Amino acid sequence: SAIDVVAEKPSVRLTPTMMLYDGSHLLKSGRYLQQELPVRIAHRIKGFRSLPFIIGCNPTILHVHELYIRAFQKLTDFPPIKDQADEAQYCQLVRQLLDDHKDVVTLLAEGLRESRKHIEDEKLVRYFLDKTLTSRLGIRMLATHHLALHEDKPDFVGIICTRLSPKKIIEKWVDFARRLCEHKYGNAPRVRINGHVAARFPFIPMPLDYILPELLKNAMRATMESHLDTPYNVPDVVITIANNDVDLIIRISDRGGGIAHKDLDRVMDYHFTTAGFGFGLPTSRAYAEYLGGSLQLQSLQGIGTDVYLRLRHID
Amino acid sequence: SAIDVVAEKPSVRLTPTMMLYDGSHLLKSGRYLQQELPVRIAHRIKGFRSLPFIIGCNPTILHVHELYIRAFQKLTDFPPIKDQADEAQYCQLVRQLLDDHKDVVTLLAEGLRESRKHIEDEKLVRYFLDKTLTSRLGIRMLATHHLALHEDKPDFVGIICTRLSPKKIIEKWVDFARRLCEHKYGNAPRVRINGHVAARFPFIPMPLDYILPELLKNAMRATMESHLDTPYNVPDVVITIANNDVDLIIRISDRGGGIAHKDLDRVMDYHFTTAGFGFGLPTSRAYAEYLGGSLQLQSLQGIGTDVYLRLRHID
Ligand SMILES: Nc1ncnc2c1ncn2[C@@H]1O[C@H](COP(=O)(O)OP(=O)(O)O)[C@@H](O)[C@H]1O
Ligand SMILES: Nc1ncnc2c1ncn2[C@@H]1O[C@H](COP(=O)(O)OP(=O)(O)O)[C@@H](O)[C@H]1O
Ligand SMILES: COc1c(F)c(F)cc(-c2c(C(=O)O)sc3cc(F)ccc23)c1F
Ligand SMILES: COc1c(F)c(F)cc(-c2c(C(=O)O)sc3cc(F)ccc23)c1F
Ligand SMILES: [K+]
Ligand SMILES: [K+]
Ligand SMILES: [Mg+2]
Ligand SMILES: [Mg+2]
Repeated sequence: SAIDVVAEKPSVRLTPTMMLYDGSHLLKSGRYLQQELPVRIAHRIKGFRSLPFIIGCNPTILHVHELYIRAFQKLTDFPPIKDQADEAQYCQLVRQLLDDHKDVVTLLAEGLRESRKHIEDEKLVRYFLDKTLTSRLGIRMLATHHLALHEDKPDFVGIICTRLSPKKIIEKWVDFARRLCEHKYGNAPRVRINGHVAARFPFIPMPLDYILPELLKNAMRATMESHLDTPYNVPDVVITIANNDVDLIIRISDRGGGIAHKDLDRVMDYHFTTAGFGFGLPTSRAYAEYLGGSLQLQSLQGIGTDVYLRLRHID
Repeated sequence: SAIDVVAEKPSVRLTPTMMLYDGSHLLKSGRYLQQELPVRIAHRIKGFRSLPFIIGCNPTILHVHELYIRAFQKLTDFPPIKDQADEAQYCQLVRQLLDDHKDVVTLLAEGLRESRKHIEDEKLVRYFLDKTLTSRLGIRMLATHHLALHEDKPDFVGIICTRLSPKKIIEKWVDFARRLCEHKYGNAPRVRINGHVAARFPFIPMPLDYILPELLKNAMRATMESHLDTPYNVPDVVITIANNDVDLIIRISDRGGGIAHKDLDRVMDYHFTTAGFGFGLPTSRAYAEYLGGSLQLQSLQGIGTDVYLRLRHID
């Protein structure tokens, strides 16, 4: 019954600009998390109680539901943070929860894959995954930021990098994606980065750390699958960075044949794949829209695809 | 898995005009029911599988869900009707199902009453009850009509009365409602019937048999509750019948104080009551709209309420 009571509370949202602005600040941050996390968690548990019956009964969905109830119990059992010793122990609980739930997206994807087909309105699944995954991103950002306030890392204020270079973060994920792709196909497309390659601004890397490898793996696979006769010489994937006062734009352009007309209306659905998870595109778009940006696709059937990632700047 | 297969089939709808138009017709009717009933039932079972998890888990909701699966099993186990002896036994199954499920509305109302409060979007409950109760009405009409084709009742073709008198059916339910009301309050309002009191036309009485006592019990209770100082002399409930080529209109006008402005936006919700079931108004409106008509309310706060029941004629 505690879930219904806590879910009726508002929810004080923290904007990345508020996050940017002795150890007294650690106690105020700890107390904010103590009051905020159970409220966000209770809304998500209410979302699990509302899922279509045949889906809620799935053993994997039930397991994630139990994990989330257990997380609510541990957080609500923690006594109010009064001093530094209390805040240090609360950090341990936050680390444990971050670790215990690192594979939640995989569990949700597999628990929903077959059960999803036995319901009358599949759009409930899109709403549920969008709400759950974006709240999970927001929760993981608040939790990781609080922990990182205990570090003395240059160019960082918690998880906010004060001098983020989009070129360097893109390069980090290009090297990761090229290695996965070379392991499966024997080669990977070269990536050229152009535009505002020297841009540097305050930014939270965490959402880029999910979106970028997802969009890079897609562009590289499409390129390899459409050039099977010449895997040793495939067209480059071209990334353009456009930086302005309102937003950061990253366009990832490939020559991997495009997204077919018959598939275009389904690529943004969870579980849809032409391979195998089918989560990269709908999750990337939900994450981007949650942070005030967008993910837009331009398909040139027979040639390739342009993917546009737009993320807002920190005021 | 048989439910998902049968739910993908279309559904041949029977219009009351088709119903109006040796015993060969009994075998054709039996075979129609044999193919039609499991299709309608499979869609309703899919609706139960899609209900919010906390509702689907309710013991009473689970019981109705089990009853409906068992009904699907018995109907799908029945071998194809080839002769008169097969059709006679199928009639026994239809009587048993009509009897086993006579209290379904009560079970659904009580299984949904508390569980309803623990979900994020209560409008799913309105859609579910509207879809389930109207399909149940349609199924009970098809089943009762087939059985009544075995009777030789004057002025009837199955459940279709060829010379239905709205005044006589209104009077039948006025006597029933006045008795319930006199038992609780010591008196009941007199009912005057005016308008097309001599009208006679082909019509199916069954939906009037649900709607009329529901609207009569409401008008009588409102009248008694707003005249507690003079229960021996309360204003009459006035019913007007308007018959034309397109529809039959029955207006039930009372002087029971009206429906308050603060309640008006909730009276059409299932479970809403100022007493105690809270199903009479939303069920009556779902039934009327299902048959091509409507139920409209006009409230005169401080004076009384006019309820307008409109039902289409049989072409
Ligand atoms: N750059 C791209 N070029 C061509 N097709 C693409 C591209 N990105 C995505 N797609 C198509 O969209 C589908 C869904 O992508 P995604 O959600 O990442 O799932 P997955 O990668 O598991 O298939 C892919 O299977 C593929 O058919
Ligand atoms: N004729 C009427 N006059 C005044 N109030 C009415 C009338 N009919 C219905 N109501 C109001 O609408 C509510 C809902 O009616 P209904 O769905 O029949 O449920 P119940 O009869 O169980 O209360 C009633 O409790 C009452 O407040
Ligand atoms: C989708 O919303 C929920 C939720 F309902 C929940 F019960 C737990 C978590 C959650 C983590 C995660 O699912 O990955 S990590 C983490 C770190 C914390 F300190 C507190 C909570 C969490 C969450 F996101
Ligand atoms: C809401 O739709 C359903 C349903 F899913 C179901 F399983 C059974 C019935 C049902 C009756 C009832 O619920 O009252 S009576 C009856 C007589 C029959 F011959 C065949 C079926 C029924 C029904 F309506
Ligand atoms: K997809
Ligand atoms: K009501
Ligand atoms: Mg992908
Ligand atoms: Mg009533």
